[PDB]
Amino acid sequence: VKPIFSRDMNEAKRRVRELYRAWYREVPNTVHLFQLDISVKQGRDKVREMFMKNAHVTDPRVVDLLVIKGKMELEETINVWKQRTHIMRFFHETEAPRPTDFLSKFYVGHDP
Amino acid sequence: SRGEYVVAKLDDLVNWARRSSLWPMTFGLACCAVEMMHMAAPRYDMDRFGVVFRASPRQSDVMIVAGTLTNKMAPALRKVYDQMPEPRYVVSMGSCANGGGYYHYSYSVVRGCDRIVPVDIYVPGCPPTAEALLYGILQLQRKIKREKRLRIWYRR
Amino acid sequence: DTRPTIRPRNDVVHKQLSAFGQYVAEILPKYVQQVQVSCFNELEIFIHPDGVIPVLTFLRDHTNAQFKSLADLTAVDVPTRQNRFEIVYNLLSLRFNSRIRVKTYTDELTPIESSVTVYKAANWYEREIWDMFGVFFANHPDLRRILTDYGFEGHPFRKDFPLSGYVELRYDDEVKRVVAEPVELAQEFRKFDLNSPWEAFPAYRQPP
Amino acid sequence: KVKQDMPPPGGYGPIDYKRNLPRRGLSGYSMFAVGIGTLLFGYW
Amino acid sequence: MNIMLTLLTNVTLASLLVLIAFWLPQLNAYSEKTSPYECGFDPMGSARLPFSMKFFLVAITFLLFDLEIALLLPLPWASQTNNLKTMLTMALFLLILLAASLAYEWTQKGLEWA
Amino acid sequence: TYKFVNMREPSMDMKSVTDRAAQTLLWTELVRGLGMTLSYLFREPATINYPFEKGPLSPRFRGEHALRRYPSGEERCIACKLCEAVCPAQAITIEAEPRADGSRRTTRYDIDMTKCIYCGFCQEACPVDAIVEGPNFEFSTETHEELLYNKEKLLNNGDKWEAEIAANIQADYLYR
Amino acid sequence: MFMINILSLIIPILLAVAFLTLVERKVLGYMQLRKGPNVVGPYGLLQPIADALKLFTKEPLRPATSSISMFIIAPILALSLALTMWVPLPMPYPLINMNLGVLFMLAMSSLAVYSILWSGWASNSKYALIGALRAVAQTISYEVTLAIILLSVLLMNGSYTLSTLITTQEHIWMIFTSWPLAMMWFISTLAETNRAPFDLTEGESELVSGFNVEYAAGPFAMFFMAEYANIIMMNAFTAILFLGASHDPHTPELYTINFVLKTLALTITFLWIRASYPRFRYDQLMHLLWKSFLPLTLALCMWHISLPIMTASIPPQS
Amino acid sequence: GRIASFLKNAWAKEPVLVASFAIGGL
Ligand code: SF4
Ligand code: SF4
Ligand code: SF4
Repeated sequence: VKPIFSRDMNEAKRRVRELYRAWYREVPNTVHLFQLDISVKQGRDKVREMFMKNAHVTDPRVVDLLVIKGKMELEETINVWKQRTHIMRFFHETEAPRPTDFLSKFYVGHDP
Repeated sequence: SRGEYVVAKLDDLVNWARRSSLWPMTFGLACCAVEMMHMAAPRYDMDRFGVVFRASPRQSDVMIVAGTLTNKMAPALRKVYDQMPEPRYVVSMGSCANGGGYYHYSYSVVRGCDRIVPVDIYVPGCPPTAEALLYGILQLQRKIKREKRLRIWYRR
Repeated sequence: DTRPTIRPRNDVVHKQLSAFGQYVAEILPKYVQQVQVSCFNELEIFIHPDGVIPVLTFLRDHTNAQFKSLADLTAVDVPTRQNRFEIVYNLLSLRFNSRIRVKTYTDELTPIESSVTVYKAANWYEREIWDMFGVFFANHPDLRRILTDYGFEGHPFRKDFPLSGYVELRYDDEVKRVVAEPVELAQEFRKFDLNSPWEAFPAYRQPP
Repeated sequence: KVKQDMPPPGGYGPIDYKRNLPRRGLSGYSMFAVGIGTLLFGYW
Repeated sequence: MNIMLTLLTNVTLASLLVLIAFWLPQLNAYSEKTSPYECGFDPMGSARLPFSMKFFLVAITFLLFDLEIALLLPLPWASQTNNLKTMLTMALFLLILLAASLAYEWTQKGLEWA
Repeated sequence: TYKFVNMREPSMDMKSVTDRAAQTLLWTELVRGLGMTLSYLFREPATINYPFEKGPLSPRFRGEHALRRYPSGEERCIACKLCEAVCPAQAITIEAEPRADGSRRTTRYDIDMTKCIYCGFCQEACPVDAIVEGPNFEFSTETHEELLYNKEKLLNNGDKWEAEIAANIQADYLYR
Repeated sequence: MFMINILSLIIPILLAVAFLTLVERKVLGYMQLRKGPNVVGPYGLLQPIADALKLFTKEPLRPATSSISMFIIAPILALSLALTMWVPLPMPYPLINMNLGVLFMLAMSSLAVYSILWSGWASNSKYALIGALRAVAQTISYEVTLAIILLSVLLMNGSYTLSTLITTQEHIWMIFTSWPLAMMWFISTLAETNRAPFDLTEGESELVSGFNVEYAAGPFAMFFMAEYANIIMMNAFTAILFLGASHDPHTPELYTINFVLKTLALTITFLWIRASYPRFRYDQLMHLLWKSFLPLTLALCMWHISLPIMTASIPPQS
Repeated sequence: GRIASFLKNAWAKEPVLVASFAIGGL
């Protein structure tokens, strides 16, 4: 199939690393500009966590699309198009912890 | 007692000033904003009651949410409300701002501005007529008239 | 038929549109796959997805096709096809007072050449197609969210995207900000099964 | 009998639809002369 | 000393109005309310960043024009002299030079912005 | 079939040039606009003295909903549920059971005025003229919950505005 | 007794400003087919009191990014100078009789500008900074023309003493002698007070609220009062300068009334202009004031210097 | 000839400057 930006996973992994460097070097500015009440480590760990969620992906086309969406998210953060509400949406705080144990799920509700 | 009478009379003076010089901010989101303009139109003339449309939120007393409150707009509406100096009031105009209206089951519509800001008066309609919005504002003036803020302080 | 209830049919425009469709198909056989003229005199040309720029540039610059105005640019999600997304171009020819349609197809991954170089209006239309459906347009000057929320995830106009979405907003007093939470409805959207069990139009009966 | 809302027999009257911004004031010569005369009287 | 009294009274009245404004109402302040206003959204940059003047030349020349206005102020008393010929020639000379400076700035595209 | 706005060259006659210079220097058109708004000053204002004076309305006005009853006193609503089916905002919620008499009577008829689009499709679909958008438009509430009307709220509304609702139906039913 | 005179010149001016707010609202309404404030009090006469009580019972907010000292000093300077520019006005007798009251008025106006500047700068907001820069540009455009026109019209007065203006116009209004200067001075006063077609410092439709966008409750009320007091004072200056009034030394009330009526007419014309024209662009404002007025002001300054000498009509020094 | 054309053009495009130079000249 026709590629999007890369023809090999190695080429696709290169763009992921480039995005990570841009994201990693942006977190100190994001905390400073948005006046976040978190630490630089928390944001950088959060960036790592979101990258690690899409770690099982093997199709280079999907990898390119994820980086394309990754750059779009970074542009909003750099340009302060996002707000403190948008930035802190990754750090789910109002959401109560949902246990993943069967017995805990059994006690709560009919959730399969 | 003489103390209660002075406080009650002072409370009436404070309430009368606030309710008779309500300054809504120029904040309109959708179809309901057009009918809001018709309340400021010569036929109904909101300025006749002292209701004057100031622009900056810091120089306003009432926020009339007139239109659909989308998810993209919700943080902007809250911050603009928070920048209003107290005492501030919110009047929800139209079914879109009341409980989502026509777009209640929409992925990008907040189901009523009540989930973002506390609302004092709910004006029903799609859009509510210029009298219906005027009725709600005049109802807000009556609600302010029933505010015993100092009278409670004397009994705190 | 005739009489006031029916809509009159104009054969002259039908013949003209069919002739022009044959003309376009002859000029551009490399990309044109199918040509149709609907009974209400609307011409559709079906183009291989690689033919976006060539066919549109021809329909814009050709002396016998001055479709210099991009009326619309939308996508149709049919999840029953390999290429679910169907990109539709609506053109207007002020010189000949007629309109034409160009339809291509694309997957959830295969990109489409951006027609910004052909029509400058295609910019925001392609941005909206990307935002709503997920179709990526290569060589696009600025592709980003145009209609959805800034931190929105998912493409809503897809047929498999839920009507009410997955997340909802509200103001929390603890965090002093608007927070996104999983969608919970006080009343569920009552889905209605309205299709009648009897065939309505015998002229569109598909083979068994 | 049918009693729809219909135009009166013979139709309605003529409706003006063109601009009628009138011509007002004096010519430039007259206005300048009046101004200069007032200036001269004030000077004297 | 009467002018000093008037100035003192006006300043005291204004400051008393400020005091009543800042101490009569019920105050409830929090971080979001006191944040800068940027039409509902958060500002991108600081308001103390450079703000380019497209009419800088106009201001620098307004300096000299204010100077010339200062030079022209004594004219009502200057008409009371016996040397009306010299006084009139010098006043017209100053006005002609002011007009010439304005014309030079105008023709050399100085009054234009950017 | 088309008209040229602007596209009007000015005459360069010395009289015309002098008139234009007089307009530029003496601000003739500015005084013209000033006179226009001064004339508007001495007009009678179009304001109405609300709430003592109310704006004009028509029998077709779509306002607060109400469930009407037959002259006998019984509800017209026979729970056909097509008013709920036609409602484009899905504001109507209807549940019905065979009443003790065995008739088709709703047990729940709930309309959230906070979701309704005041389209009228409900009153136009009802085959027995039961649900009818009445003439009331000033029913603003201080809380959201008051706008979620029950069957009792609608029935009560119908009984209050019946006289007027009937009169409006009688005035307009020939057009429907 | 002098303190009583100070109070009798300040408090009535504040009441006049308060009721001028209502007068403006009602005039705009009736020129817009509307009715001004008509519910609060009979014919709306109690609206200003309600507005003042609301503003002074409203919570004032101190911006987090704002420099507190300047943010508080600006409103005080604005009101104090607005109340001070009435001290030398001859109605018919001035509270403080200065030989150079006119230059005092010019200096007091020049200082008042810093109120808008500091209020804008200290507000620490982009819109407020834009408003302050627009105020700077506005004062760049009108100040020279204002001073030149004032000098030219005072060349027939003999001195900068304001009281002498009454004598100079004892037989004829000075507008019959300098009506082009009268027009240009009127436009310059419109531009100076940040008023009709020149409301660029505030810019309601373009800058939300301009320099005072971050001001609320009391300070905002003080800026509004200062603005309207400057409006009335500048209209009074226009009245005394061109529309002279008869003064019978034994019945000063005659002048006072005539003066008041002329000032009221000029303020009503200010509102009239406010509800009749669109707003300038401050680039166009500066271009107008520098390229249509200033050349003409210089020419008329030459003319009004040469005229008394060429006609042997030099006014007396004393 | 040329003077008349210049003055007519001057008072048609920039009438403000024409008056100022005339008043200043006088
Ligand atoms: S309530 Fe109706 S008219 Fe008002 S904004 Fe919503 S959809 Fe538009
Ligand atoms: S109100 Fe009318 S349409 Fe609705 S369920 Fe009752 S009878 Fe049927
Ligand atoms: S007026 Fe329209 S939206 Fe409201 S209940 Fe009737 S059909 Fe539904």
